Amino acid sequence: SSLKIYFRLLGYVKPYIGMFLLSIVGFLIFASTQPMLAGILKYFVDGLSNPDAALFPNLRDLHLVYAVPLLIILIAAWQGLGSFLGNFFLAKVSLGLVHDLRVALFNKLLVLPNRYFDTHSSGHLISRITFNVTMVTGAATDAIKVVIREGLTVVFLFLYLLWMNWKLTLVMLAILPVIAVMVTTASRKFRKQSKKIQVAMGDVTHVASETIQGYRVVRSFGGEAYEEKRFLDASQSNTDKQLRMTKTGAVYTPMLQLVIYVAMAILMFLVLWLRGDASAGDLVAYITAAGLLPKPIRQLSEVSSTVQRGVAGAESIFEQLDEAAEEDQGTVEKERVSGRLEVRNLSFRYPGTDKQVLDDISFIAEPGQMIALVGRSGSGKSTLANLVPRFYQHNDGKILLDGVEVEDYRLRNLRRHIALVTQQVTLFNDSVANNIAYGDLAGAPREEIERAAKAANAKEFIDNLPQGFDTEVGENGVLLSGGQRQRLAIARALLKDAPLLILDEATSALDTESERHIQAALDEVMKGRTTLVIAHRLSTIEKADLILVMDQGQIVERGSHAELLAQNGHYARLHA
Amino acid sequence: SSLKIYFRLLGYVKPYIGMFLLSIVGFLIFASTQPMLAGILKYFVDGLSNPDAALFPNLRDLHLVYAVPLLIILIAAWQGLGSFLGNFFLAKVSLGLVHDLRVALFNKLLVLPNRYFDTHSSGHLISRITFNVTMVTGAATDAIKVVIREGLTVVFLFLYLLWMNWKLTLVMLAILPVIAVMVTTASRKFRKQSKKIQVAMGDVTHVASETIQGYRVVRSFGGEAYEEKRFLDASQSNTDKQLRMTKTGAVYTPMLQLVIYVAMAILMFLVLWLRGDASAGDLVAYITAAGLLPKPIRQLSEVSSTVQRGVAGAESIFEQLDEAAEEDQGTVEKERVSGRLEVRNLSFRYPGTDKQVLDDISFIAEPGQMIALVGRSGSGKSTLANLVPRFYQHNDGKILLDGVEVEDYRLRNLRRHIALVTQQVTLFNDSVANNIAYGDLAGAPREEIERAAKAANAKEFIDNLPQGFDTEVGENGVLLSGGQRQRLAIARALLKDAPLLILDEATSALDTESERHIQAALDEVMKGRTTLVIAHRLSTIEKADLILVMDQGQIVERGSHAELLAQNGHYARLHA
Ligand SMILES: [Zn+2]
Ligand SMILES: [Zn+2]
Ligand SMILES: [Zn+2]
Ligand SMILES: [Zn+2]
Ligand SMILES: [Zn+2]
Ligand SMILES: [Zn+2]
Repeated sequence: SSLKIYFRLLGYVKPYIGMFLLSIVGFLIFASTQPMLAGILKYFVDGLSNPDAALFPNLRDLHLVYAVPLLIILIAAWQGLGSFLGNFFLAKVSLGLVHDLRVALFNKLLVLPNRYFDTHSSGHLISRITFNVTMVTGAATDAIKVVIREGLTVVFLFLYLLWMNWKLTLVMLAILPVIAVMVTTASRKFRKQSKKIQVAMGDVTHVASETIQGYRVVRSFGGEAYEEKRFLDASQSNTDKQLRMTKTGAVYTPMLQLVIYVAMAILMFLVLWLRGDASAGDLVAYITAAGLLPKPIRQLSEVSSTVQRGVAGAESIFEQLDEAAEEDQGTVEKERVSGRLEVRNLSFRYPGTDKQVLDDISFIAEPGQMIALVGRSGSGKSTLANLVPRFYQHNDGKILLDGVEVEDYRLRNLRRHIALVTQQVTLFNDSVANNIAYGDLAGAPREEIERAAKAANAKEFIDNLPQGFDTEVGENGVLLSGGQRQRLAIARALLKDAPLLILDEATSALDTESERHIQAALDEVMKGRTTLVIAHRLSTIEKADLILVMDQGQIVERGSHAELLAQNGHYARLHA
Repeated sequence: SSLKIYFRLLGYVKPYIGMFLLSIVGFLIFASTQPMLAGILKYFVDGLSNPDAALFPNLRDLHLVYAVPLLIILIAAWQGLGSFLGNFFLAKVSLGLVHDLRVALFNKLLVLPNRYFDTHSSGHLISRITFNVTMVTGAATDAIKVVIREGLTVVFLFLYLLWMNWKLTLVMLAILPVIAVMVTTASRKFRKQSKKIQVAMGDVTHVASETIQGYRVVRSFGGEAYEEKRFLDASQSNTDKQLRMTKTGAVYTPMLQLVIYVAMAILMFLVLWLRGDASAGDLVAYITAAGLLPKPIRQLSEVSSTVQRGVAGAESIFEQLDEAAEEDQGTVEKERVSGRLEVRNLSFRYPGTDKQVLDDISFIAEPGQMIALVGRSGSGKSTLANLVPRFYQHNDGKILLDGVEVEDYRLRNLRRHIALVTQQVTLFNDSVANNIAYGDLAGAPREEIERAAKAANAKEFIDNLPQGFDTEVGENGVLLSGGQRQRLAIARALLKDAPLLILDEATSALDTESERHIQAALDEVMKGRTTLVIAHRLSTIEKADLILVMDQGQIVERGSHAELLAQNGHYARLHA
């Protein structure tokens, strides 16, 4: 939980270096006014005795009665300029870093591997690009402003005190070592407590996420009591840990102030006891300047905890940015491909496991040919179909599309040549038309969109919708039925005319007649495409050119409907 | 965007009223020290002339040389006590309100209607109970601390100035009207800009949510460019709007400080010009106290924007808490029910629509009877089955369970008597056993859990898992296959032995043989339960006692397999 993680933020402050320099200049101006405001008291005291005296004798008329009031205004304006220049330009830099960090994180998500999204929950990932960035940057920005403003102020004040009387200033200098030791001890405590508070807050988020995501299960199978108890315990821990940090700071700041004022007391005793020929105004200015030291130290003490509290978020932000991305070392970029797909001795095991999902799988697909896949509820049908789009990296075997290994193709170009209907249908919260035409096919004419819907036997329900093809499907298509959502997904794939079309159980939520209207229209456009089908209903794959039956990651049988039935094996048992 | 929303927070500060009073007492102590620190300068100046003078003549020996230094220490300790009492106890109250608000929001989610979760996205809801609460409460807490501390400090200082010389203090009093006008104008700007920044931030979250949730669609159908462009535009708007608010504050604070110092300049001119018989120390103390006014006003000016920035979140937090909950005015709470379910002239239309999903539906179910439902990809099969658990409220018709309308049953008791397998399988990120036994059936012996798994034809794959029944399924069961996940859900329902069992397409992701092993075990425990089945495979419902075919929300045919086939209607066409 070191604060060194903040050093990484500097890489994003390079383009804003010039603006940051201006902020320092403004803070310098503001800091310089603080000693000036103390010095004017010297002349004011002298003026009280003799207001007719002239402030400058070598102007050369302006008496203290008018000069001292005038200087007050000028110093105030000078301080105001520094305040605006420092606060405005520093915020420019801060907001720029927020924008850069957010954009970088979002782009990283678009390139991270599927496993990352698989392991982490959506609530985890969204919090990083909406709240963590703001909190981390805000804490750092406040710290920078205080350290620059209060550090300069202290430096200027000490320099002024040293100029007036270096001997007495030594007393104030001796407190600096004491303050440093106290700051060190407090920081050690803050970091430890910050670790604890961090883990507790994460548990709170986890209980909430598990509930806002599986509300239906909680309602139906009970568990409101179980879930409420978990959240209560989690929240209690976070509050207790957070209070523990407050108590430490509530004693930390007062102690340091006491040290300063104890030292100030000593200094005043010396001035009152061992008084020289110094004028009363000289002494008043010195004491006044010393009294302007406690304020900056208090502000620094307060930020000492804020920095230690934002480190946790920075660690997570700078972890996703360092996460490894999908391997895309290929260069080949063909405009179009014939559609021939060949797999040769392909064996895969999910990363972080020891089970061989698939082993020694070989099959050749040619344009205009239909390939069907059947299995036993987990034979690896969905795993093999997710290796062609290179969603998961394969190490053994060779997957070749149009004669070139899928690895040699640039990820974007390869995925452009393949259209896939995943088993889990997912629909954005937008119009039916916008969902049917997303990304590459975006902007397609309405006529083409409607044509694809007709093929998916979707136009009928889409037309009866309240606003036609412009109706909003709702969040994840909740406003639509399960089979209706599946048909919309089929339409999206049909619109993206690609040489290879993969469909993984695209008729699971459709009846026997609606599924027929889809297979009766897919066979008329199968001549210019290579079709891969993974289905459990042994009725839409009878006309497939080649049918592959898998059993525990191995292809046990090959052939067609007639040959497979004649063999009287796994296919014969499954068909019955 | 009024700040009046914060007034609602007061309802949660009632239990912490006592601690809040102590915080005020501490802040009073701290504020009282500020004028004291200025007054000591009067005696210090007098001491410079005559340190042998006694501070108290009526003690009665302690000279200024020792008394003045001693008082400095005592004031510092007094200030320290007030600081701890104010800062610690105020934080106690603040953290308590955070805990209360979070707990209330979580419990509200457990009672909100399904439509709410349906419309709002998970990212929206999770942000309210993790970040918005912290931000809103933190902003209010900082504001309260500053207004209490700086308001008191200003009051004490003005009282001291009035005591020393009321006539001159009038000059400082005249600036108060000017400051008030400036604060009013600035707040009007802040609120308007805060509205704009709020909407922009929401758009940023929305683009992120649509991406962290549909990453697979973005990868497969392109759209990385489309999505990145959207996020960039959204982030640009937020940054620009946020900067607009910074510039206003960067001019707001310096102007107010200039007003104060201009007034201070006038006061000093008067003292220097029209000097009476007042001692130099008296005048020095007065000027010193006046110079302690600019600091508090600056801090108040800074918080003037922070409050206006947290209002947006408070509006959302206090909106969910006001959202209407599910109607649960029933009182009946039976321990067990026979399982007879009767629907009489039930007609439903989803709230906010004009389409009649279902109309004039009547059917009677008895214990030990099997009821099957068939339809045409959206006839309303899933809508009718979600009215028995009272997920959606019905207005026309009567749904009676065991002779009592489902409305008269307490929601918890009614849902305890019904076991449902939804079409969308959802699994928590925990062990297989913990998912199979969740909520009411939690703590069941391992033997019972395994028995249920055997019935769902799940033990076979569960045993072959790395850690057996203790393996973690992963987030939403990603580590498990689709059919495997469905079988786990079936097991959960089987464990929760209930009089009524509803299954909506529980074999969509299963093959013809695995589905047979489930129907061969479900028929042996169907005598003591009432089963409702909504399936598209016309092979597991042939043995159903009554089969109901729906067509656009109306039951068109009734009977059994033989009678329905003889009729040669919708069932005959669908079966083929
Ligand atoms: Zn995560
Ligand atoms: Zn989690
Ligand atoms: Zn699958
Ligand atoms: Zn929402
Ligand atoms: Zn949204
Ligand atoms: Zn349905």
